[PDB]
Amino acid sequence: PIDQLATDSNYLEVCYILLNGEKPTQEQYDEFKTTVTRHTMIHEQITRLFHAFRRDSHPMAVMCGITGALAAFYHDSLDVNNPRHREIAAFRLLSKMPTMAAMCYKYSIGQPFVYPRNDLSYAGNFLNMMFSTPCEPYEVNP
Amino acid sequence: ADTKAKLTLDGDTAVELDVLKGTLGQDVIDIRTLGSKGVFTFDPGFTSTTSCESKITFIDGDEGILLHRGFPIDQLATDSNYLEVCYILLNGEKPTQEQYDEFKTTVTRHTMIHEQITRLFHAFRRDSHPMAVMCGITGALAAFYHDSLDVNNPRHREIAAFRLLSKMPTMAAMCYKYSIGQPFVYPRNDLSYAGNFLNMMFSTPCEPYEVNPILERAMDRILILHADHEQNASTSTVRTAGSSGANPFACIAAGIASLWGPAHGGANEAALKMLEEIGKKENIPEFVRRAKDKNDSFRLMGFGHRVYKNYDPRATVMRETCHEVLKELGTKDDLLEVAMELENIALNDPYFIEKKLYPNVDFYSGIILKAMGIPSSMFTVIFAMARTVGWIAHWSEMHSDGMKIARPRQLYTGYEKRDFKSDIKR
Amino acid sequence: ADTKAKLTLDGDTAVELDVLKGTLGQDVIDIRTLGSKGVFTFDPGFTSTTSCESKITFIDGDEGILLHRGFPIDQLATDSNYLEVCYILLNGEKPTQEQYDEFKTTVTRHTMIHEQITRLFHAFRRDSHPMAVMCGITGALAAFYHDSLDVNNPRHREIAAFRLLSKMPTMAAMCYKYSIGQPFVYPRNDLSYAGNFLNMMFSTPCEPYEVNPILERAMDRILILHADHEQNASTSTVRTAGSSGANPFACIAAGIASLWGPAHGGANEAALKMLEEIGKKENIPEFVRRAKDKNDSFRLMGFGHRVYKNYDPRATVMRETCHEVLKELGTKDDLLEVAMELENIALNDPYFIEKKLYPNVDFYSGIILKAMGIPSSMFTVIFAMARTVGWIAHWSEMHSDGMKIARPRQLYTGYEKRDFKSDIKR
Ligand SMILES: CC(C)(COP(=O)(O)OP(=O)(O)OC[C@H]1O[C@@H](n2cnc3c(N)ncnc32)[C@H](O)[C@@H]1OP(=O)(O)O)[C@@H](O)C(=O)NCCC(=O)NCCSCC(=O)O
Ligand SMILES: CC(C)(COP(=O)(O)OP(=O)(O)OC[C@H]1O[C@@H](n2cnc3c(N)ncnc32)[C@H](O)[C@@H]1OP(=O)(O)O)[C@@H](O)C(=O)NCCC(=O)NCCSCC(=O)O
Ligand SMILES: CC(C)(COP(=O)(O)OP(=O)(O)OC[C@H]1O[C@@H](n2cnc3c(N)ncnc32)[C@H](O)[C@@H]1OP(=O)(O)O)[C@@H](O)C(=O)NCCC(=O)NCCSCC(=O)O
Repeated sequence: PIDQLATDSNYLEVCYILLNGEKPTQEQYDEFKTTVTRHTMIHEQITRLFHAFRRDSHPMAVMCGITGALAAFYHDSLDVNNPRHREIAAFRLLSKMPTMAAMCYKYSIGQPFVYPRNDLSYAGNFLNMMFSTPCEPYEVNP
Repeated sequence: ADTKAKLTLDGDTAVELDVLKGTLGQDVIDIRTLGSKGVFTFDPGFTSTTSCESKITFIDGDEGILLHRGFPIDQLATDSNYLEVCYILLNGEKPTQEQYDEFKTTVTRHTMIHEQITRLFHAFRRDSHPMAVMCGITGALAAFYHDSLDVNNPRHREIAAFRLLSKMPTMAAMCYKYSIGQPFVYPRNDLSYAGNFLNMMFSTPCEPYEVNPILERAMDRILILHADHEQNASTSTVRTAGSSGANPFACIAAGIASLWGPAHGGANEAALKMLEEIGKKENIPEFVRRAKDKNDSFRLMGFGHRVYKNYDPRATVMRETCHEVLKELGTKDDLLEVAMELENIALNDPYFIEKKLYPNVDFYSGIILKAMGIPSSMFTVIFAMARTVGWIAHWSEMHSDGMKIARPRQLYTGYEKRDFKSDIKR
Repeated sequence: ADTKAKLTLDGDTAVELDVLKGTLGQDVIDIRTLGSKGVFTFDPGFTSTTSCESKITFIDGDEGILLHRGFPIDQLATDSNYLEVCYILLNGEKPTQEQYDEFKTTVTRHTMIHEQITRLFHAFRRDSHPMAVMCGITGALAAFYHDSLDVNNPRHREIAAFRLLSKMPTMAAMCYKYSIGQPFVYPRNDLSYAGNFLNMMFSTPCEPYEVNPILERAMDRILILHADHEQNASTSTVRTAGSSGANPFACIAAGIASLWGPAHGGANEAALKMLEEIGKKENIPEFVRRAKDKNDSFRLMGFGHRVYKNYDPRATVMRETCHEVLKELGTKDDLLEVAMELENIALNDPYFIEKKLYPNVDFYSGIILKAMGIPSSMFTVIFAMARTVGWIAHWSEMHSDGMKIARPRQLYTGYEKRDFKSDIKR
């Protein structure tokens, strides 16, 4: 049920369940999580893209724009057939979507971009990339 | 407070005029009524005209008095920090503790400049004077802060100011980092206002820069002694413009260029480097380079001052600070021997002694900044930076007045209505 | 010399002040040295103080008279052209085909803007207001064209003067293009000042642009009609900014920001909204803004003026052109005939007759412009672009008078000296 999942789980655990079909063990979860964390940063070139939109555009149109443009930066794995292609491709989305999501807000309000932090949690890592500045140590409220 | 009763004027008819008085200063004659009576005074330069009423800063040029809201500068410099002075200068009274926190915490809250604005610096050439970049970035903030450009609204002023007050140093640092080719440095919410500057001025992403409290207090003071200076060219420009509708950012960008005009003049130019060029402990000592003095541009080099007669009050704390920091920056000073020299040549020479080219507050400020490895190009910027709190004030106080705006009259002496008939056909 | 022989400032000893006389208009009382005799006037408003002596433009309010270098604005705006006019204001006389042809040469051969400044345009946001961007740019001019900034070398002054004259059109049309996402257009020597500016505003690489004969003339006329308006607030900013030494461009930027000035509030353009936002006889007026206008909501659309008493000597011809213009375009006007109805209102609506809200040139210019396919956020920009030669001529004047340094006095009504004691921290 969703209710249980919401109160008794964290987002990633749910991605796994939603993606794999069963509750993750411990060693299996680490594999899943550690990976997601491994590829959160988006290519510098991609970043130059945000910068080609006007700050005054709806951060939602920038989202459909940056995402509908990743193909041109990940030429290789665009072949739906290959089983590992899906394998990787997904993780890329799953991993980088929040990074991209945060960035749109930082572009919209005029603040600098914030790189993912490997220590924070998935969710904490978001609020981090959403609100921190290079001016004061942002602390996430659990 | 005697003949302040009233007066009268008359070439063909008499008009009863009053004689106003200040809490300090001379006696003025309210001619505010003669405009109607069809009477107009002629006074280029506002040479015998009082343009306004101010409760901000008092100067007694002939007796070396400088009060900011009544508080002498000297005390303020030694007994206060820059921000506390901005508040006093902006609010009218010493800040309590809880009130100061409010003021400070805010200033700290909005120090970062919009990323888009940043892309601007990058459109200038690195080789341009960091002072032209300052008048350029500032005269361009309007396009990034469209909303609050309406001088009327009381909160508009409210915010607008804080933006300037907060971001000017950030912008100031950046210009130096752009000029020398180093990366930009974001403000740090822990450091002090002054420390935060030296931080954004010199740190790199390669080594943890530590601020020397000594060097900081000096900047702190360099700053305070520059917060504001009563009515003058740059301040008058600011007030005028503001009165002419124009937005605060433009007003500040106009003031900033007014505080750069003397620097670039030619006779001054050939004399600015003149000093900052030849100093080989053979020249200055036997008044060699000082043997040349046609194009003076002295105050531009920290000599004398239009207002003050014998000495610039703001020059004491700085002369002492100047010494201290030199003692602090230890023995690395050699060229700055001519420093020890120039003062000696300014106090012991007739000419100077007679034309009163007395080291003003900038003579020593320059020595400090130099002692700090800061290039000359950055001098007028830091001054303009510190001076902005003053410009807001006057600007603000000019609004809160009533500002029946101002359309100065001209005494036309050109041609007399004549017919036109183009002698051309192109 | 009518009802004024020799006036007497009466303190306790009779002070006779010599009355000076202008060639046109009111003569004045002298008061320059008063200060040198501890006697200062008080006039926060400069409505009775004659800032300066001039010879460029003459305006007789009541009479609705405006002359440029002696010539009636009417004749100029009909038989001359912006360039000849430009030449005139700047040189005091009408050119000879040779003076005019040489002038026209020097001008067109500098209408190109440094490409680095184009890079500067892209740094600015796409949603920025033309006027705003316009300032952002002008102000940044002193950072590139750094040789024509020697404000006191007549060799460097005419340089900038010409530069500002050649480039303003180029810049303004780049403010437009930029705001609408079309590529910037290059000057065209083989074009008249107005025809080229029309071209640069509207031409597209997709095909050659055809400059309509009537539109070309109608524009020039707008240019001519805004070239100068005597000592207003903007020229007072350009005059006051320049007195402190500020480089040419710095002042012009000020005159641009200031010009924009009285227009930035929630109901400054919010009024200038249902002017173009709505185009229909019975909607905008029809029992609408009979009370829908709130703060200024008058003096912004082109109704009334603080200089002229009954009418605008410039509106006279501007109107004559709307006719020629609306007529011409045809399929670009008849809908825009909610003017006669607006115009009409002003003429007979009591609220207007009582407020002297008569239609002015900016109204007829607004119409013509709102007709050429020019947006309202580009009206002032075009009005500033033109007022530039006016600003330029004034600044070059004040610098001939010996750079009249505007350093007024103040009336101090703040605290007398009081010791400073601070118990806080931070
Ligand atoms: C296929 C991938 C491993 C690499 O694809 P990618 O799109 O180039 O990832 P990316 O562009 O974000 O990362 C490129 C580089 O940046 C590194 N990187 C990116 N973000 C981070 C980060 N937040 N912290 C540290 N390193 C990072 C990433 O580790 C790689 O460095 P290296 O090759 O030295 O390990 C990844 O997309 C993925 O999720 N793979 C899982 C699916 C799969 O079958 N992978 C095969 C190897 S098993 C992967 C694993 O267990 O980590
Ligand atoms: C009106 C303002 C609050 C905001 O205007 P602004 O020009 O957008 O400031 P800004 O662009 O530098 O800041 C935009 C964002 O960056 C943040 N920011 C900027 N610099 C820093 C910094 N050094 N450290 C942390 N955050 C920063 C700023 O806090 C804001 O984030 P958020 O909305 O989440 O709090 C400010 O200009 C100001 O000084 N206001 C005081 C005047 C006033 O009447 N303010 C009304 C609210 S009371 C303000 C207060 O007490 O802080
Ligand atoms: C110091 C100056 C010489 C240069 O200042 P600048 O701002 O760096 O140059 P600029 O931005 O005006 O660009 C003008 C240059 O591009 C050329 N140029 C600009 N627009 C055009 C155009 N539409 N078609 C052809 N050439 C053009 C122009 O001929 C000039 O070349 P040159 O080196 O021979 O003068 C300055 O005085 C100036 O060029 N014009 C100001 C007025 C003036 O006094 N000019 C000197 C006499 S020009 C004689 C003439 O060509 O009629």
